[PDB]
Amino acid sequence: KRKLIVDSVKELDSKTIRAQLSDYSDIVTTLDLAPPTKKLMMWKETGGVEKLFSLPAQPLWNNRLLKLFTRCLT
Amino acid sequence: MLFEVVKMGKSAMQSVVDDWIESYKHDRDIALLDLINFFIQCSGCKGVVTAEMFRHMQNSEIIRKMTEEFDEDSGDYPLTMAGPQWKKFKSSFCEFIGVLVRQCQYSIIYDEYMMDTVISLLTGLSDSQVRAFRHTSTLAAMKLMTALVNVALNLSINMDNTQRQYEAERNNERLELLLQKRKELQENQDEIENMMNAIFKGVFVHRYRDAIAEIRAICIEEIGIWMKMYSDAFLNDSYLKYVGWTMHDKQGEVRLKCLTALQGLYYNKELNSKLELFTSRFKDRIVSMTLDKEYDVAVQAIKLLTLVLQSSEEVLTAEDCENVYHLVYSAHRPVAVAAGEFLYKKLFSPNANLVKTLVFFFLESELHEHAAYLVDSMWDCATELLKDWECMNSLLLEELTDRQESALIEIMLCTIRQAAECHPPVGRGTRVLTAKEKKTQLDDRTKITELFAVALPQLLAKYSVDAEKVTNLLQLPQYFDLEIYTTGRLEKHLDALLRQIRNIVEKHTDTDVLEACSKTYHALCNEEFTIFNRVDISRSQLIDELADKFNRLLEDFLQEEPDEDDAYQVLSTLKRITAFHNAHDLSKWDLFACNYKLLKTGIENGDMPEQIVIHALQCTHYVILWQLAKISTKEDLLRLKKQMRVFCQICQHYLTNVNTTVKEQAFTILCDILMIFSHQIMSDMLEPLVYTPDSSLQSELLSFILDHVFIEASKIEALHKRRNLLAAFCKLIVYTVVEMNTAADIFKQYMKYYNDYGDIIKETMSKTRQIDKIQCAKTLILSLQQLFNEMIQFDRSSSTFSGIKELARRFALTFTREAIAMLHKDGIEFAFKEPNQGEPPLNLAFLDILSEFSSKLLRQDKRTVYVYLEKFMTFQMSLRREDVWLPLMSYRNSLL
Repeated sequence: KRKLIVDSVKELDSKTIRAQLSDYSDIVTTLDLAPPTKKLMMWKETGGVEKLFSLPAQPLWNNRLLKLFTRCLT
Repeated sequence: MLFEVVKMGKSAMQSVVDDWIESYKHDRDIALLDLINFFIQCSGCKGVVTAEMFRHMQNSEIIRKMTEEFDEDSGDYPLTMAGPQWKKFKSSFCEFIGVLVRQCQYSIIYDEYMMDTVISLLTGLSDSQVRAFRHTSTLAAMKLMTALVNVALNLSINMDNTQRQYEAERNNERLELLLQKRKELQENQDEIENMMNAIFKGVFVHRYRDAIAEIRAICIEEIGIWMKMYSDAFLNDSYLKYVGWTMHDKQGEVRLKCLTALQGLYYNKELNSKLELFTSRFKDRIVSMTLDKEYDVAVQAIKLLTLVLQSSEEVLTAEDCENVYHLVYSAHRPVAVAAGEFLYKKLFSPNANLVKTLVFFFLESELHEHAAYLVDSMWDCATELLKDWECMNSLLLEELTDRQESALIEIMLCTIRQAAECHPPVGRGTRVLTAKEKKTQLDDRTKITELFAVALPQLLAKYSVDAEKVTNLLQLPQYFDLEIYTTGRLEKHLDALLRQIRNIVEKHTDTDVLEACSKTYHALCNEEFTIFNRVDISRSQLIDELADKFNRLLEDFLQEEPDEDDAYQVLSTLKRITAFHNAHDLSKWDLFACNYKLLKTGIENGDMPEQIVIHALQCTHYVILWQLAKISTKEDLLRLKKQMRVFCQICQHYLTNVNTTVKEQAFTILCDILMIFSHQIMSDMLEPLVYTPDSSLQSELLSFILDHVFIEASKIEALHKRRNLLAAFCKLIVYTVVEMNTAADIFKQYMKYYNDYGDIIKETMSKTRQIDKIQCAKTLILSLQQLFNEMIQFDRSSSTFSGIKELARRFALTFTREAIAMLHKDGIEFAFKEPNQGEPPLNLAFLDILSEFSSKLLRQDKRTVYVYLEKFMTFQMSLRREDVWLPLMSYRNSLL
């Protein structure tokens, strides 16, 4: 059986184009917001499995204290 | 050979056309046949049309014959294959068609032979079900027609000139010549309008609505081209309507072409009344497309709307522009920026009133309560206004409603930050910065520093009473070059700053305000800038004051039963201290004594304000960590462990504290310390320091996780806390501070809590796989075992049961096969672990679960497993087939 592509149907019919006009809800969407607060903007930075497993549960503002933690990460 | 010559890309196209025209003049028939073959062979067809076929067969039977001898080996064809060889071919192919027509436009085109043949064929091939024909001929036909529109255009121009010539001669024999010419040109136009109508009604009308989206795009592309190139003949309703409909096409690429087509009818040229009625009919659908599911489309929808704005601002309503303004806060920078340029033109088209305009906009925005994303969206088009810090500064200082003041402070902060660190906010990134961009950076930082070294102290002075404002202003020094404090002769302003900071620290109790102060004082205490000492001295002096107010407060506090007011006093001062101890060394103040006495006095009485406990627990954590930093005595070394081990005890007591946020505070600190003093310390021998939790503590920590992390407004905040706790425990697992067996209670939750915790659990599984291929697979089963026993509160294959089996499939997908051997081993041992009365052994149904894991074996190992199974199953077990024994049959067939 031929690998040659052959189309059984070639046109969208006139009626379906009428429908396409009547309802475009399935090709439009809802607004995807960036982080709306500083809190959530920081969560998105230090969020993710990779950051979570590499930083303390109680955050450490000084790198001197931070390396005490990251030191112990094989 | 024509196909080949265009494929090879060897020569320029005008020379290939010209050679073809030569031969067409020599012998029409050979040349037309070679041309036919070209169009067929460009479709990937290996057949050839012979002279015999040409003279005799009609196109219908030629196409049929050429479908027969297409001789394809894949479903591919030149216009779909990828790589540059072919991207080039496509463009070469279309160049050849355009050039061929234009070269023929004065003569050959108007014979009855050449064009009619070509058009009738392309119309035929464009009707084929063979996609390679339909697609290739449609591209060819579309290009051909575009070429005719150009001939059509030249024609009308030649007509106008001839017509003007004719009228001028209204005064001999020349006149009859012009009349003749005029007429011949007119014949020529009608002939061209025919060919066009043939192609348009025979091809475009059908192919723009083709089942294949690539084909619909091809069509809409050229129709856009025609209306832009010859708008007087094509830019009207009768052609625009196809573009109007196709704007509703269910495929992104097709919708994108519709928008590109329209943009071409505004930029650079305006203005058409035809176009603006169309645009008015479809305005609603266009603004709706600014939220197209595909974002590439939504960008062009905004950009088109921006273009619309120019020619006329009244087609769009209030609500329309508002819907576009919303997109400045979009997650995706391209729509964000595009919407930003829309906003700019709408409302920002010396700087003061524009700065006030941005403030009003931001304040009327109910989507973001900070400015980082608004500013980033505007960064490209209003970079002059946004970096005008001197204007912004003057508005806050020199004689405006406090809400606007708050807002303007924020925007200023953001512009400063985006100019300082030279990257967009989180979620807006894509650099490794160019030459000129870090020149601008250095420029920006200097201007910021010079202005705000002086300005910030007055800014704090003015606004120190306002918590939110101050937190914002305090972020500033983190953004400027500090060499400029001395080389710039500015040290008196620095002292003003440190004074304003210290007054804030002392009168404020808000966590975020104090956090801001501490973090800034840490930015300034950088001992590679000469200023360190000046600022260090004020740090020393500030904390000297804090500790001493703390001690005095602690004397009266800990004996006289203190009420809510005494507590608020303690608390406040303790918060000021804890904040600073986080960022700063503070070792010189033996502060452990005060916090330990405050903590141990806490456990004994049980009525100690959560907040006082919490910050004390935090504070001690920082005292202990700070000693561990500077390690150099060997009694300092054992004194540390005295404090450390006792602090882990206090934490463990507070882990059962009735107060929930105290529990969680203790837990997180605990998970931190255990990780820090986990004997992964060694890199130098700090061997004494190691801490290993007794199994008592390990079970305490797991109970917490099961009670507080696993249990089913703004609850996303609550989820954040929970994930944080979970990862805090899973770090103990994957760095083996705790036995991997604990992960059993966690792995079983993978499907049940997949959206809250899925990825943290999944990372835990894999990080345990690289650490131990087999005991990971052992714990996977103990998980499935625990689920099984839980179900036992022995009679249905149910929704519950289907659950454990599904989870079993997901575990199976990870597993070389020494581990899976160990897995099937322990699964069998658990299946036959308990006996029945009137025998199948209890737990036998577990084989139906275990059967999920047998795919990932090999027949060698499968029978090794079978040999291990026969050590459990007996001959008459192998023979009592039904009922209630199918788990054993199915597990056995699973192997055989």
